Amino acid sequence: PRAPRTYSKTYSTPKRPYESSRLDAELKLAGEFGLKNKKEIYRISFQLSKIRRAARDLLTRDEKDPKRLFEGNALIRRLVRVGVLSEDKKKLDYVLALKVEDFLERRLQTQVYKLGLAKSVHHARVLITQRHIAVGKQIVNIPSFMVRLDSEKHIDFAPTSPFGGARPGRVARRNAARKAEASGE
Amino acid sequence: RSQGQINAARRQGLVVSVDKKYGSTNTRGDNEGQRLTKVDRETDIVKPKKLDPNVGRAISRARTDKKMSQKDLATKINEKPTVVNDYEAARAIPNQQVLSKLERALGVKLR
Amino acid sequence: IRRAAYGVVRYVMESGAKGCEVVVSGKLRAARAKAMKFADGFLIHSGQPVNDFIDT
Amino acid sequence: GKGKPRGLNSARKLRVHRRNNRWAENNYKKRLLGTAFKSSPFGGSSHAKGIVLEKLGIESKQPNSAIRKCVRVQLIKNGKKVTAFVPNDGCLNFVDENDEVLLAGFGRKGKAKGDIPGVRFKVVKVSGVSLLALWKEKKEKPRS
RNA sequence: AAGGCAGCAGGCGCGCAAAUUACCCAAUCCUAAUUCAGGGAGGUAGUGACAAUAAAUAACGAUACAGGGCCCAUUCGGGUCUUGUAAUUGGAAUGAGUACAAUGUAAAUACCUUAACGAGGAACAAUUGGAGGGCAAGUCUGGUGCCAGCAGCCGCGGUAAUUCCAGCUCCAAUAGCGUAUAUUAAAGUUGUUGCAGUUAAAAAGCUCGUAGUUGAACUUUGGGCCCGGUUGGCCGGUCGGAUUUCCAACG
Repeated sequence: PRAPRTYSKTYSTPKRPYESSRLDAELKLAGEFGLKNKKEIYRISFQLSKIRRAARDLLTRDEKDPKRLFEGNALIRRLVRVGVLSEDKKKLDYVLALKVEDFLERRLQTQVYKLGLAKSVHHARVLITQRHIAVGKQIVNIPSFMVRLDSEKHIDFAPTSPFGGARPGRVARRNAARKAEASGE
Repeated sequence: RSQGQINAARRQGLVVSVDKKYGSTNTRGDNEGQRLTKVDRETDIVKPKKLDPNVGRAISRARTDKKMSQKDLATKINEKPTVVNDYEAARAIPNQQVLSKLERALGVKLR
Repeated sequence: IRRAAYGVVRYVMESGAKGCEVVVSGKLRAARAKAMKFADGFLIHSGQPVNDFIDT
Repeated sequence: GKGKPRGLNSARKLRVHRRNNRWAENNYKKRLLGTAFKSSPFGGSSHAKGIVLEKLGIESKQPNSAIRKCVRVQLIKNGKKVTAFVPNDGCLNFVDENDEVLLAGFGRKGKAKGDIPGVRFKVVKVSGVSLLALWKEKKEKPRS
């Protein structure tokens, strides 16, 4: 009798289960991006299929429809802000050409790797979830953070993390401890 | 080959050698797949890796006279008990995968 | 089998033969025997010219 | 043309004609006759518990020549007697008379499966544990 | 004499099928004579793989064999190009957990913080189904011999089983995966969109006929501005036809 909590699922399983085209198209999306499983790839195509349904709905409507104009710019400026639509590609005919590749680029698990400091795309994944990377002032350990356009200057090591200073962690701290009790005294 | 450069050469380029392999995934390796063309285009007879002169004689005893039988030995390397039979003295064309499992299952370091 | 045998017939045709024919018979890839024949050109096998122009 | 009415004031005829021809459909009839409640051995349920009465051997139909090792079971909630197949080998040793098995459908929504004639059910649990566990020696049948 | 849990918690029964005889009015609100009292309404906690979200099970390095093709070649070599097998080592990072504290809270638990501990294959060890086709992945080995069994379907098994029972290897999804029943898509196999009826299932033996469904044609053009013609001429330029403009209105 308390009001319900809305919830939804954020992915979709493909219709035909065993392909050789789709199953091997995961070469890029799992080895070249360093991903857990196919649900991280099914998640992206779900949002991307959610985008085209709204865009197809708008294109059917008349040009200079106030509904087309309002939700059109809103859909563009949301996709511009996260950096999946390029700086001037801003047209509803180009959000339909938007593919799965330039969503995984904007993930923080790759944006760490492209901005140096990671030396592997799934060395970055380990560093993120080990509470090392902070955006602005906030530590994030979610590898699917989907950074914005005014945020790439703010991926840096955390003020708490050992690689951002602040008294290195329990491995080196204990390792220096046993040389203190063996060599120091 | 194996992690020597395939991560070091992937510094923000992410595509050099990303093509698909031959594609069996349970059929054995292509260690003679190069030699298979050479015996196909050369219009004469060529000798196929003739014999096993001392890797037969010496390593049959070190493997099998120790404890084991070929019916046992071929069962742990997963080959028919006549395959090991023709690796005993002579009369085989030695391929790499069978001779590798022969080595790692019974230790004697003769290739 | 199909590659080793087509590489023999095409070599004999390259050597100025008018016709040659290669038969492989046995258990080729199954437990029940079959027979595959590979041919090019033409062959005569009728009479005295067999003793003249055929090598087997 | 086309044998059906087309006039704009003819929705009643099309609606009643669709209704009459729905009865030729196999599952529409069973949904609206309640055949699952009255006629099916399970009372329109996925599963039912039973009581084992006898071990049965059923000859597999052509072109197979095995003996299928099933049992005869009487249900609790209905009292009806059904024959249920006992899966992969040794499980007929794990089942005995009066073990209070649990039954499921045999895959084909009320039809026989494979070469077994006239068996529409299979045993899932015996004595309340499993058959997978007993077959894989993961659990033990209670002493009864 | 007394009774009515389809209130809360719990029990029996029924079944394929469903939680604690816990804490509190601190929030949301309700009632009363009413700021104060009361509230199993309600909230908090326990059980809870119903569903849903996010995402640990490792990351950097160093180290080697065995081939094969080709080239140059003395023959002993390189000097590329690729094939497989690991196998021994190093410092770094972290939370899952154990917890001073504080925070949280009506009081707690838990989360979010955080002192102190907490990783080297023995563990802090991921499973569930598959490997003939549909359908991704072994014609590898041992056992059985139309037996045991598998198999949604086609099929497999009668002494060389790619299909059973195993070992190895591999595939798919993954903290989830299989099975059963129902239902939706598939299904243009319910057809208004949009089926079919000579022979595959299906045109009543034939005709009349009420309801129902369906039913030939016919009844006048006021605002202005830009565009195309088609007639009417002012206009022939020209050796009976050749360009169109300014003006009606003719729609």
